[PDB]
Amino acid sequence: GLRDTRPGDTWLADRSWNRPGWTVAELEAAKAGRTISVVLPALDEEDTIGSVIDSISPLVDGLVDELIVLDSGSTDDTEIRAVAAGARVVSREQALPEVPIRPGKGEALWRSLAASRGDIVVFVDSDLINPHPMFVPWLVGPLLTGDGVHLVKSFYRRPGRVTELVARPLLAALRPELGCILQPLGGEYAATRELLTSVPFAPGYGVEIGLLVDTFDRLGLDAIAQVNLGVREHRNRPLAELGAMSRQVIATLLSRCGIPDSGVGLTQFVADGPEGQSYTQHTWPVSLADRPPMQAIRPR
Amino acid sequence: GLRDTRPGDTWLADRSWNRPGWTVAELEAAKAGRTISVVLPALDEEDTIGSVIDSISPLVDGLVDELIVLDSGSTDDTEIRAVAAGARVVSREQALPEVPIRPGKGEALWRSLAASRGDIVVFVDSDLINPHPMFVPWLVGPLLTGDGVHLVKSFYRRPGRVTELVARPLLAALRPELGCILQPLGGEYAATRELLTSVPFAPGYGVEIGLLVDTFDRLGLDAIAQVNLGVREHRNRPLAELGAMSRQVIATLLSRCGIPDSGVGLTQFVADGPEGQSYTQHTWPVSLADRPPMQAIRPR
Repeated sequence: GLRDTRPGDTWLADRSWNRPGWTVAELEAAKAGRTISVVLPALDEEDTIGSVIDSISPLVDGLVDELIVLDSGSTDDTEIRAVAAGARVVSREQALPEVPIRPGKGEALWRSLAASRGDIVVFVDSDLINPHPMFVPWLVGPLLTGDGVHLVKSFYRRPGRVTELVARPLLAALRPELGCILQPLGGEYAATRELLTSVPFAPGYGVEIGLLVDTFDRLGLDAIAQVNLGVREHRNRPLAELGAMSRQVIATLLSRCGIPDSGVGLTQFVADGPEGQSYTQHTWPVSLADRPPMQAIRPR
Repeated sequence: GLRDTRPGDTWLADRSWNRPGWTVAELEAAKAGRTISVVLPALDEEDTIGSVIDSISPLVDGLVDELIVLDSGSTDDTEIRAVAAGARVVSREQALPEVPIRPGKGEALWRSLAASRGDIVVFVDSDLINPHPMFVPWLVGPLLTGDGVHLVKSFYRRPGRVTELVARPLLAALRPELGCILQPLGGEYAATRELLTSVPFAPGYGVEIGLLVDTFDRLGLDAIAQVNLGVREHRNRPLAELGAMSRQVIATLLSRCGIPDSGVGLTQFVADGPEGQSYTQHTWPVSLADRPPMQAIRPR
């Protein structure tokens, strides 16, 4: 099982595994009228985004029906670079003009539901480095092989601190059946539109874990598969942000578990100097505000 | 306040500060009949323990009435090295022979209450490197200057991952008034015996945060002071243990907050190789079992 795993392998809930034998052509044939959107959330990702798009471009009008970059207020060259590589770029405003924007990653993913039309939506972060072209096929695989899977999470080898110290231990504590999930915070995952538009979306960095727990709570572990992506490189998230990320993962998880979170942000005390003679006090915002199911806003 | 702080400085709850002007002699005079124990919990600390003891030895029979190493089942030379440096060594068994031993740090600190007699107890970890001789005087300071302080936590400049990503964000969420606590997990702190023997002790790595929250819940923030220790070096805790530590901090904190923790330990999935072709599954134990107030077991 986890003693012999090759990129593409699928772990189902009942501890059973599957090693896919389809070609991308064969996968495309298995769509059976269903459509697939790929969504790349992006915020100031000009160095890496073209490369990510390039790894997926070759599928467009084949396995992948549409490829969308959801631009979350970039001020660098993210937009023009994405267009040049052949992706459709949609801003937060364009995705859903009739709702004011809130900050954070979750907002962008939620808005991408309104911008996309695929019966299946695959999310891929636009800060991946050298992403394997099979990422998307591997993620859609368990969805097209009809066995009641609605959400496909990925796992991978880092060529993790908030995952290993915050998300996974808090899941053991509060949703222990989800202890089998190797990468609960991972930005590479696929789900059915029917699932995605039926659940609230957590704000900021709470989005991935929010979706995992909501899916589990509503459909059980059987609706969730995990796919080995193998080695996955990406850009380093800055170390300063990790406390804020942890705080938001906690807020989201507590809220899903029915535990009142204070809504008070993390105050970090940053030493001004090596002697620890003064500290700068930096309070990061945290949000308890989900977005409602997209079916409540822009229903199909 | 935190804009100009020198080792020794005390932050009280009402955001007020104090810069101590006493000599160690003057502090000793202020004891007014009260006694002071220093307790060094130790587990396989033969390289560092003599040095720690040496930093405190000069106070014994003066400010410090007794210095005890609580040996938690060392199999290296911790015991003989501590004796050679002039500390009294007490095993878990010797401290409280009539109660079976449970594993973990909290057990050792709890048992040290039975082994010690001081009206004030100061805890100092035996894996400090080059600890400043004033650590103990600085920690006892706010206790001897009678203003309703019962627990003195320290803060310091690291010359932190579970503190910064787990303990402090979870405190913001569940006990936001404790957001002002810079180092909630720190092993250097002092408290009155009346407090220490009146509260349950959390197991394993939950002990420090358990005491902080119990004190806050019972006596409010006014009973808690923080003292700047300045730069504090210690030995690196191995990286593999951090998930288990986080899991226990979570269990302890949830339990104090009235939230049912599943009691399921963290399962870590450790890649066997760089390709992520197999994973080793390692499940760390977690405990939900406090020890009762020592007053219920070996009352004074």
